[PDB]
Amino acid sequence: MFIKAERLLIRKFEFKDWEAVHEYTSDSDVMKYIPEGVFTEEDTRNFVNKNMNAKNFPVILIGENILVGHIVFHKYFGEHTYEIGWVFNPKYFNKGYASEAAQATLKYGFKEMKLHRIIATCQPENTPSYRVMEKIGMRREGYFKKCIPHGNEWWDEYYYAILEEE
Amino acid sequence: MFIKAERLLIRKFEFKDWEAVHEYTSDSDVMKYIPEGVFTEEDTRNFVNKNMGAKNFPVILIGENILVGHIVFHKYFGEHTYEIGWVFNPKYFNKGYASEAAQATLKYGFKEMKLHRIIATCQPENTPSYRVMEKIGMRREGYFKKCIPHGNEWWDEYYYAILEEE
Ligand SMILES: CC(C)(COP(=O)(O)OP(=O)(O)OC[C@H]1O[C@@H](n2cnc3c(N)ncnc32)[C@H](O)[C@@H]1OP(=O)(O)O)[C@@H](O)C(=O)NCCC(=O)NCCS
Repeated sequence: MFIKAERLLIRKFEFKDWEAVHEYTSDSDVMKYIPEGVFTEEDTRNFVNKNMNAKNFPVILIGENILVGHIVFHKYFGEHTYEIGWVFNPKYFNKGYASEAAQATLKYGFKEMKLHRIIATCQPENTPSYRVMEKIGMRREGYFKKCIPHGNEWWDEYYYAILEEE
Repeated sequence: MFIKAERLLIRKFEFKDWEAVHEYTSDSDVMKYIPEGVFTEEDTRNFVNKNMGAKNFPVILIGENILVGHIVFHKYFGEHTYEIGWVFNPKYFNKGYASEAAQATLKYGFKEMKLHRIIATCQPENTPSYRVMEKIGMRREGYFKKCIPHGNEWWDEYYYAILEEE
């Protein structure tokens, strides 16, 4: 997959990417909702290596050629419905890179891959996540209570969707 | 070669081109798949001087008058079969310049030089390179496993070709 957006591009991982990924995958605040939790350096290398059946795609600032996060994008229901997500370096929080990248991924999915539907989920506590989802045109279709086991707790989930027709 | 395309021209090197070439030949991301790896300033000067006679030809943006890369074009098998390649400045990637220049070179080779065949090679990992090959009409004819010695490592190679009839 290769997508060119306005300030950024989305491409497949290269091994050298791991260092920039580790800047945020080692961050307990960034990784708060990821079930695997924070990554060691070895974890981040294995993550990058596994995604070179790729489901995660780095987001690169064009010009500076700096890795600012990654897009999660994979089959969800048949081959017609995919799931999208993202993890970004909090350094760039105010720049709106997530919404740009996510929107460009929706465009690719619908226009180029001819998908029917794309979904995303997040915890109700993850305000920045569902705010991006809303900004790129996704609708909240579900609010599932105590549905996800996370350690010794059950977490809730908002479920968002967007159709190709939208 | 003097070749005019839509947005660019290809000509032979002048010595003062070396500084613009050095901008990318000193870049280790640019020269990752190039056997030499990164050039020193003396390496770039030597390269430009050697190709003033010529197997490498700068690509100049018309109007802006900016050297954005070079085309590799030289005899491969007798005088009837040539090899083509390309090395460009990352500031100008993903605008279609390499493909535009390489398309124009093929046309010159077949129409004006009356060549029979033109080939190109690259590593399978070098996605933009084989995408140029495909875009300009070349066919993948080979996939050679562990054939290229790079240090004490062995790389794979894709082999592409295009014929006069195509
Ligand atoms: C190969 C090179 C000359 C291409 O230059 P360029 O002007 O960006 O090439 P173009 O814009 O004409 O085409 C590049 C194609 O690759 C695609 N591309 C670029 N990066 C990509 C990536 N990481 N993954 C998938 N596709 C990619 C582009 O989308 C484009 O295809 P498209 O037009 O169908 O979308 C340039 O990347 C380069 O100089 N590389 C370093 C030197 C090198 O390795 N030379 C080749 C040795 S064989």
